[PDB]
Amino acid sequence: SMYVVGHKIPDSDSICGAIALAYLKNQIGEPAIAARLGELSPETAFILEKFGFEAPEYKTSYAGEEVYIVDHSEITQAPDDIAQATIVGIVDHHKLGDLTTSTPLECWIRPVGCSNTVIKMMYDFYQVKIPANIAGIMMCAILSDTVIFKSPTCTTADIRCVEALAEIAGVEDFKEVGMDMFKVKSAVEGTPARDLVMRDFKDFNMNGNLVGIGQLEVIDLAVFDDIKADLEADIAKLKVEGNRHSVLLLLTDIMKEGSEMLVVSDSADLTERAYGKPTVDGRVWLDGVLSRKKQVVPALQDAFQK
Ligand SMILES: [Ca+2]
Ligand SMILES: [Mn+2]
Ligand SMILES: [Mn+2]
Repeated sequence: SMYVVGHKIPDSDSICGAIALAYLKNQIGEPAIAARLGELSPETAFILEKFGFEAPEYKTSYAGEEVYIVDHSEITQAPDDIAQATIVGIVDHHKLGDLTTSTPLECWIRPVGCSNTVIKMMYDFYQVKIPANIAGIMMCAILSDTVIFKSPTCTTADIRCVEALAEIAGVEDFKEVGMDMFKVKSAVEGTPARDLVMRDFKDFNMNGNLVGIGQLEVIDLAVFDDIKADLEADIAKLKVEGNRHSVLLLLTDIMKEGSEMLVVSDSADLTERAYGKPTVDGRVWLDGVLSRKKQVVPALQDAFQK
C-alpha cells in the first residue's frame, strides 16, 4: 500500500488531508494508509473526534515504502529517510521545494490556501462521492488553514470548496464550526510553555542564520496575559538549546486580525529592519498579520540578505 503523510509537526491540513486522500485512493483501487509524523494538536484531535475518525498511524521510517506527500514539497518537512522511499504523489498549495524523484509521479499543486481544497478537486476528477464525515474534516482543514477565510492565503477556490463541503457534510453553520475550532485553540491555560512554543514551530535558514518561529492562533489575545512571561523565558531557553540567531513567537488574535510577536534575537533592531516597527521589551504588535508564510517570513528573509 502507499502511505499518505503530511509534514513534521502535523497541522489539521496534513492530518485531515491524509485521511481524505487515503479514502479516495482505496475507493479507486490504489491501496493507501493515512500516516502522521507527530502528535495531533488539540484542534486536530477535536476535528477527528467531532466527525468520528481515528488519528492516522504514527510512522517516522519510510525507507523502501511508497509515499504520497501532503501540504509541502520540502526535504526538511519530509520523513528523515524520504531519500530511501519512493514518492508516488504530492498534493500541496506551496512553492515548489527541493523534493525530487527518480520515477514518474502525480503532482496536484494549486496556488490556493489549503491542500484539502486540491484533494476536493481529486474526488471530482475521479467522480467519487465525498462521504459526509470526510467532507466535514476536509471543510475544517480549509477553515483551519484560511482562518475562516480571514487569512490573506484564502483564495476563491477555498471559499467555494468550503461552501460545497458544508452541504455534503450537512453542516448548516460552517462559520460556527470554524469558531468552535479556534475556541479549542484558545484553551491554552494549564499547558507547559514549551508545548505552546512547539505546537506549530518551524526552523528557517535565512542567509546562514538559524531563525525559529512559533505561532498560536486564538479568539482573544488576553488568554496569554498570565503565561506570557513563561513564554518569553522559554523562547530564550530554546534560542540557546538550538544555537539560534532568533526565536520569535506569534500570538495571533483572529478577531482583531493581528499578531503580537515575542522576540529574542542576536539582532537588537530585527523587527525595525524587517517590518519598520521596533520591538519594545522583546514585544511588537503587527496590525493585520495572520499568516506566517505570507506576512512574517518574506520580510525577515529580505532583512537577512540586506
Ligand atoms: Ca524540485
Ligand atoms: Mn500545514
Ligand atoms: Mn496547508
